Amino acid sequence: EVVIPKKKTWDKVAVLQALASTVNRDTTAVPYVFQDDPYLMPASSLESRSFLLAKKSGENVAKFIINSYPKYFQKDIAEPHIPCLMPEYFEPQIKDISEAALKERIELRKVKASVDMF
Amino acid sequence: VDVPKDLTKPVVTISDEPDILYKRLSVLVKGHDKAVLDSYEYFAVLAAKELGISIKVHEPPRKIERFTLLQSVHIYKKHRVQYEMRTLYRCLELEHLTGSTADVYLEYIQRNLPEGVAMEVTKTQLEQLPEHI
Amino acid sequence: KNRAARVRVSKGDKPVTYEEAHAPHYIAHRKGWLSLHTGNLDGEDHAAERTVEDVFLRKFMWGTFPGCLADQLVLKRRGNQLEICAVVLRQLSPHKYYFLVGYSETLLSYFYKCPVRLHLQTVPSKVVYKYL
Amino acid sequence: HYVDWRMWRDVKRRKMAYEYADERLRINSLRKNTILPKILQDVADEEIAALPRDSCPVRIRNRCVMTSRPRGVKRRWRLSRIVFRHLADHGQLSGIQRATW
Amino acid sequence: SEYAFRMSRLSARLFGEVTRPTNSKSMKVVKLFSELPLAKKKETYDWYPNHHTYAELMQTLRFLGLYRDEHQDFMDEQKRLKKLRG
Amino acid sequence: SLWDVEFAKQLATVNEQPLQNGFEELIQWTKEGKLWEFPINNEAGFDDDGSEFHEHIFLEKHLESFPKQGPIRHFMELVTCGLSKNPYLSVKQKVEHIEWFRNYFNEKKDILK
Amino acid sequence: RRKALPPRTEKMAVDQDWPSVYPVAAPFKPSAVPLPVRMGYPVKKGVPMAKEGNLELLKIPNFLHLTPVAIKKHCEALKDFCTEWPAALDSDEKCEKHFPIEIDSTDYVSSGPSVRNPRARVVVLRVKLSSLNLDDHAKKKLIKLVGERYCKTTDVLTIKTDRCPLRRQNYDYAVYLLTVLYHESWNTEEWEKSK
RNA sequence: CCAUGAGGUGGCAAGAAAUGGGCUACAUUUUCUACCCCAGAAACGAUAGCCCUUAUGAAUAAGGGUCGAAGGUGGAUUUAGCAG
Ligand SMILES: [Mg+2]
Ligand SMILES: [Mg+2]
Ligand SMILES: [Mg+2]
Ligand SMILES: [Mg+2]
Repeated sequence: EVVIPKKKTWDKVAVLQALASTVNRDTTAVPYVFQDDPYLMPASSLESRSFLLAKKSGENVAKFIINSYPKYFQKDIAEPHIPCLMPEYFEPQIKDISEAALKERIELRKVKASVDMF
Repeated sequence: VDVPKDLTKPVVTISDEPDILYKRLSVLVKGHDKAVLDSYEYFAVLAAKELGISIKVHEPPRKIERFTLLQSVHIYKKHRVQYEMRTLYRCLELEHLTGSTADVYLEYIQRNLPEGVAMEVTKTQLEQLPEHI
Repeated sequence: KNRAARVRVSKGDKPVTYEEAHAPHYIAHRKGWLSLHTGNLDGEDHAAERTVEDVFLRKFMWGTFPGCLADQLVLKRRGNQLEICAVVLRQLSPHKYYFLVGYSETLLSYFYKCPVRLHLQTVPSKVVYKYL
Repeated sequence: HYVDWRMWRDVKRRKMAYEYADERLRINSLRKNTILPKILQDVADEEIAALPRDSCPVRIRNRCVMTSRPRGVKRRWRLSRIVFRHLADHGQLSGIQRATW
Repeated sequence: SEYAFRMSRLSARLFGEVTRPTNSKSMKVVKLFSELPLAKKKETYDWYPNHHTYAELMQTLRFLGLYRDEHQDFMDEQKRLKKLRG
Repeated sequence: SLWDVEFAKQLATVNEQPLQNGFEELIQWTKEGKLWEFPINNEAGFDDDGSEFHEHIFLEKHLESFPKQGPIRHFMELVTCGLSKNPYLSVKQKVEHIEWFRNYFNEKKDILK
Repeated sequence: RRKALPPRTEKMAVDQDWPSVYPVAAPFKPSAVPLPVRMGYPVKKGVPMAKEGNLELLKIPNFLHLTPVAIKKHCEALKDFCTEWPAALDSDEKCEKHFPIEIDSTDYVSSGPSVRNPRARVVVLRVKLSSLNLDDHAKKKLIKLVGERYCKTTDVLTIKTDRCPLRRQNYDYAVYLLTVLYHESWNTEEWEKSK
């Protein structure tokens, strides 16, 4: 009478996994993390190590600035709210032994725990 | 020489529910560069051909909007400066197109956008009658 | 006589590049738009937000990479992802280059809550279009 | 750090109008309706009259963002004509051509 | 005709609108509470992102000493010159 | 559970290594969810707390504490009409509107004209 | 002090995996691109600017990635994933017979971080009453109720739905509206019998 | 730089008069009626004022009744114009 193809469900990453497996690794080319121009082209192991370590240090500097001044990036301009992009909050609340104890496992340190045991 | 042995394939599951039947996928691309539009349209039609579906194309007219500004700052009513925003249209219609084909093709093209283009999907799907009527 | 996005003709002993060499009535005829987006097209919106934000992008990046750039930038916004393209000089060290790249990219991602990427092309001396 | 004190006042007026936008609409409907009691209409009128200043959306002005120019500002772009011409000449924005037709 | 009047009544009952007749000052309420006010629409609430945020960010970043602000260097250099000259 | 999470994050740190492909970068962006989810329905999230068209439009169940002829009935019926016409103000905003109107004419109930 | 290595033009072989060296969208990177194509207003007794300092090639959109070979490869890869259309459905009359109730939504996509846009809520639907009503009294009643949502030239009744912000809310409201409309056209009243 | 800065209430924004740019008409190529062009009548002119209604606003504009005049192609002081 009528034939209908059945529906399927995919992961958002599965399509791009297919696209990536379609293509092999780039030949005669440094990793994608490194730039393409020849001057910035890291041409040795030690200097490349130092380079991506400087990049990671910039990442840590970004973390430091964001967690030091959260109010600047507090605006959620993007329509999809993302905690990965939201600023980070390791701020102890007001004196409250029960909520402070619940926040212990959230702050991930030891001075708060000493003070709470006290 | 470096050719991988086992290509990692994503997981796929054919759910028991039947796939939806789109009657017509009519996409409308608005651009500023007719050459970029032509390249994008060639890309799209080649992808549709290689995927094995019907295709058709036509170019709606160019739309322009202009507004006049005073050329100078303080007092000059005679000498104005003009501008024009030109938007160029291109249509592509696809018929006899399954829901999963729509999903895969739209994912492909939506990752293959260029920057200075807007893309308007109109999806037409048929369905049976309700039960309460 | 109109003065708009144009450099005065000098004795002919100062480099000038394509974009400021050409006039602002030659933009669509013999130039490309620096920013790439669809807010200007019909049906879109937030064009004011796009303009303000991309102006701020250009200002902040020009001033956080001072003394190395020698020309305007290229902004490329495909849906969500934002891409920047710059041309710079080989003045400072690649250490500083990569550090500032990562720092600024992280800052922009955190501020605009948006995926951002940026690329740079090094040149020993800024390419001149003509001597005007 | 707004451009100037007039922009400061305009932003304050906009904030007040927004944060009392709903109530103003409600009581304005309760006023401009006709079949309801005229005494209730007058109550709503005196309520609007007692509402604070800088709370109406009529006192604000569609000023420019960059140079704080009230006049010659496009509602879409929100920029004064002068700064619009600036950016169009510098080619900063996208997809705008000179109408040499 | 009463037939068309009751046809309109049924159509209104079906599609949501009021069946009973109504004046223009009464449809005022309908369209008012349908369309949001300009005061509430974000076109007025957010006319531009905060110069407060921007300038404070750039000021703190200069204090860190990364963004060589040409305009601010100009301003504070002439400030130094004026305070030197009295 | 806690130490299981500790060991899981340790394993994840051991696994994580720098990517080499823009496709891998896209996979990462979609992993954290910043990259849009194709197809763009413009409604990935913001479902209005599972509200429904009838909860939006039919305010008859919210309208119970007044007869069906009076002027308050007239006004509140027009209010419900306008609210149903307005899609974006959800059932929450509609019920707050109706609550404020209830409070208004019940605190001005001294008239009944 | 530091010196940059020479470009990849001489390094890249004649036989080369362009879809692999350009998998995704990326800049032109003339250092990596061996093609010497130039673009720019040629000066008197001169020529366009070289590809290195030619930032206008970057200004213009970029399509070096996704070569025809790349597109062939990716479509051959995704052929296994894409499904097939029912062979029984090969004509518009057959499709509208199998599934009379047509319904369509729509939405734009634009550059920017945010993605919502009000038009996302709009939907419309269509159905021809030639085969659905199966009667005359309720047909006359329905055509008297509806003012212009129909069009007899092409013989389809069309109705839109945007009263709800959600596409699924609009869909469900349209379905329930059609249901109640048919249920109310089924019956009649004395003032409707008197005409 | 207790101010020549900043904040909040009000009015200010009229014409004994001359002049400039635009609109109406100094008529019957005009005025009214249905259509925009094979008809029939009159032998016109208020975009000002008074009263009322309506649009949004918390607080000018459009419409309805009345008022039904000035007015009789100024010429070479000088404006725009070479075809759609
Ligand atoms: Mg001129
Ligand atoms: Mg106003
Ligand atoms: Mg003063
Ligand atoms: Mg008013």
